[PDB]
Amino acid sequence: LDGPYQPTTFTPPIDYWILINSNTNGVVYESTNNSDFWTAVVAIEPHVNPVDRQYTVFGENKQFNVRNDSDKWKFLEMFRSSSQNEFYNRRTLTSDTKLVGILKYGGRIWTFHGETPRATTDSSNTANLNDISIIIHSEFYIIPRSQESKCNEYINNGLLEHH
Amino acid sequence: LDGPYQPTTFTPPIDYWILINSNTNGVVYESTNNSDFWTAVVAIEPHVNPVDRQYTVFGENKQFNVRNDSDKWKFLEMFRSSSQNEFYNRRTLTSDTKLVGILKYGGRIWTFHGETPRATTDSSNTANLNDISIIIHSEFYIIPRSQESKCNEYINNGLLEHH
Amino acid sequence: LDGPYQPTTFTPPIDYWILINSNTNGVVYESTNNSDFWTAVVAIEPHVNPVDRQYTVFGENKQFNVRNDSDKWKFLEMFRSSSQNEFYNRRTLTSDTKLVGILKYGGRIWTFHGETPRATTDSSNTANLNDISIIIHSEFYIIPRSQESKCNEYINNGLLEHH
Amino acid sequence: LDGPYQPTTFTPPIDYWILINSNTNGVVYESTNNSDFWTAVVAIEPHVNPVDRQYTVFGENKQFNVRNDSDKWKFLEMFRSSSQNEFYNRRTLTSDTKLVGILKYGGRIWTFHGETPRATTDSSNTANLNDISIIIHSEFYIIPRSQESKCNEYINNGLLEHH
Amino acid sequence: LDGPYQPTTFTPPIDYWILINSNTNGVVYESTNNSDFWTAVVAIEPHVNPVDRQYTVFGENKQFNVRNDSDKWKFLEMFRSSSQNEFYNRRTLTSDTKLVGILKYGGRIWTFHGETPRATTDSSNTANLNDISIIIHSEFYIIPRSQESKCNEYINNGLLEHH
Amino acid sequence: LDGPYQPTTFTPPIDYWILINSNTNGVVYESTNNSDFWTAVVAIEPHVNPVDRQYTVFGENKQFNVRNDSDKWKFLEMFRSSSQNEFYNRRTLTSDTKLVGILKYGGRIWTFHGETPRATTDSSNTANLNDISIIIHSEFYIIPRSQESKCNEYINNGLLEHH
Ligand code: NA
Ligand code: NA
Ligand code: NA
Ligand code: NA
Ligand code: NA
Ligand code: NA
Repeated sequence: LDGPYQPTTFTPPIDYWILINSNTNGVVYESTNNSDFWTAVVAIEPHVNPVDRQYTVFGENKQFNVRNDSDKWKFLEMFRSSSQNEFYNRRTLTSDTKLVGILKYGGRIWTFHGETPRATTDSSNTANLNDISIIIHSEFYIIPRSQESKCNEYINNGLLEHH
Repeated sequence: LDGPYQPTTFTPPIDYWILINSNTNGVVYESTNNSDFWTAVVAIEPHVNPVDRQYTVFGENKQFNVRNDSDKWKFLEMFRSSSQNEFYNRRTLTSDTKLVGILKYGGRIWTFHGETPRATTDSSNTANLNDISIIIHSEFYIIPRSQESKCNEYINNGLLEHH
Repeated sequence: LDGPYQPTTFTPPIDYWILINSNTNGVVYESTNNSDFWTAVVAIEPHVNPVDRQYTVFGENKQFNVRNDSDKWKFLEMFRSSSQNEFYNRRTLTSDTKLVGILKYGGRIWTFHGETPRATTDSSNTANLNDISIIIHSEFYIIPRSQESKCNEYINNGLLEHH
Repeated sequence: LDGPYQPTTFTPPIDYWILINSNTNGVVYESTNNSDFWTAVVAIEPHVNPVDRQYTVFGENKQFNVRNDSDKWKFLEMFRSSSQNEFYNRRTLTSDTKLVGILKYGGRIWTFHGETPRATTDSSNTANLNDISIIIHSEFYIIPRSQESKCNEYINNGLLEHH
Repeated sequence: LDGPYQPTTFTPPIDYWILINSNTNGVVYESTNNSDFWTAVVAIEPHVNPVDRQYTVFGENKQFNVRNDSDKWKFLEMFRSSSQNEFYNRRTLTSDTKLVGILKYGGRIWTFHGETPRATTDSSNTANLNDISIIIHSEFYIIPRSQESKCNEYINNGLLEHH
Repeated sequence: LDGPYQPTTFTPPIDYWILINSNTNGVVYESTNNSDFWTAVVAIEPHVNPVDRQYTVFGENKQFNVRNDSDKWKFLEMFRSSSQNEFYNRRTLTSDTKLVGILKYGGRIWTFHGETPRATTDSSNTANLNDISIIIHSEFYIIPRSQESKCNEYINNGLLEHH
């Protein structure tokens, strides 16, 4: 397991899973290529009634209507396809492991969505995969896509050394 | 909030809470003055039947019989008063926040025990408080004892920026 | 306030102010996209008569005729629009706070110029804003453009927690 | 020049100057052996009328009456010889370089006091020099006492690579 | 000498030598622009008979037939010009200093090859030099190309402060 | 394997091997308790005729007559039992792996001496083992004494992931 690495801003390499360990109910990461892909993940603690919360994403101050009816944490993918388009909750990962993953591969961005321990992967298209950089607000790990089933196991069951 | 700080080994200052954010089911920290105080905390994931697990603590390979009948994580304080005495589970913090705290103050070591969100503080005596250093295996924070009620709130309810 | 961060080389995100705290009379930062924008800032201590000083900028050894008739520090923006064009002092920030700022936004690079506490912002055009990376030689901070008035206050009056 | 090093807590080695570069008007460092020596340095920006400001020092919340009638920064050594004794401004370094130095040597703690560029060294006695650790709140450097005249030059004239 | 810097992933600036100090017989670095340039260097310890070893490069699991008949270490440049083309050992640096260098300059990637202390530089062409980033698995240094003869001296004779 | 860790100054925990990877012909580490134990290791490159070289050790400027008639590196333990006693070459580790080890255990300091791949351990006595801190000038690792045979294998054969 490569990591843990402290919060930083960098352009992740293609074909590597970025496994982020969220530690608070704020902005988990900000990922964009500044042309056609903007994704910021906000973490919602369990049992949150519909509320407007303010988040700083991509240098802007945005308001999101968020909620969480579950016992688990919810990580909301806020997406827009242009700097002028409005953010919307495109995907959600409901998790008690607090692990979030993002991968650049095959001209697409891959993340985990659904509910642990049965979260699965999905893709978003982009015309500029190379320029996708990320601002990671928490500790994170780097896993080669050749070991994705290990990343899948971490996303759904958490980081465990003992069985 | 002072932090987060990456895992390290140092002698913590007196009158400051060390708030450690555990991220796996291994050794959370190792604290000793090498004279009359040894404490290592091991993290047990939820729903673990009685099992013998091996841990490396203070350079030695030790076997502990651990269990967890709860939905929450259990952080087991393994204590001995001399390098020849046997470790025993002195205290336990049952938590879903995965936050562990240790403080050097008033000639004593203070930690949090019980079950969140109602965990409380306890003390252990020592004749050498100054030589107590720690090996921290996870991200951690530093909180002055003047802000202990904030540390108490984090231990019991987790790190939250939004309300 | 995001920081402080140790000296590093990275591609700063768009819409964030990079606030750099200079600590010596050398190269403060080097910023280029390798196509049409090169800016290196050199710091001149107070009361420097006209003198030729040598600086390593973008891997090259360059000589600049610098001076400072003021009681304050002078941060000289040395700019060229191509790797073959000659550097020239395009802008100057005269400051006693030793804080320098650079922002990528709206297809332009923004910096602070003038004299504290009345320094203002200016822009430089570029056809490739995304590829602008920076080599920062000192501690620096990251401020969202939504909080630029706070960055303006720091540039002109320094970092103050107490009023 | 050894450094710069990011803020940390450690036990400095004997016979080395710790040269700290203050960056705000807060607590610069906290140094104690927990037996007979407590020193915390607070930084006062220029032109401050007599005012009560609150500082967190050694985990406690203390109020200090501070002032600065000068154009330069003032670094106030707040000292007490026991955890029950009251802090008092024992020494002051008036500086425009914002560099502060502390040295453990010959059974004593040495710092710089006076006004730059003519600041000189002074000593404080202690019965336990080995247990003196420090919480450094800013970037700092390490200089062997064999090169103290270089540390003296930095304290009084600042860090300069060019002449 | 700029460094040492801990292992990281970043886009190196043009006109700077990246001098990497290998510390094990694994992947030294991975460099690609994701369009027409892939180079991963694997380190072979002395006296290795022809053997198939597995390496994780660019997130993929690859098998390389490697050997080393020499008393010195061999650093094998495994290159491909497209994600579908097969890796092949394009160049080799036989060294007892364990120092490896890569430079982006003049639209080309430059490395050191041959046998120390007479290793020389070579170039590889690319249509996208700006997007070449690197995953460095060991401590590394940064040297301006204006001081390449110093980098040459390090590559061939090692890092020496004393003569 | 715990590490690598960047150069730092700290008090190593008892019962852990500190495995230091030397990268130049200078001071490898400085270890003392300031009462009865001083050890600084200097690295001598291969084929050095008898020469006086200057080293900064424990803040003092000292001259050592060093030599190396071997093809391998020599790491010289310069020891004194008091701040007034003269340094002398107490032990030497002749190595082509450039790995140096120091351990605090059983009231003694343990290091590796001899010639790789047959270097063995030795002990030095001290009345104050707890106050022994170290200034490490290179990357280093931490190995529990329960895994000393692994540390022995690294000291004598180097860090190898592949067989
Ligand atoms: Na979709
Ligand atoms: Na008890
Ligand atoms: Na202009
Ligand atoms: Na006095
Ligand atoms: Na060729
Ligand atoms: Na002996």
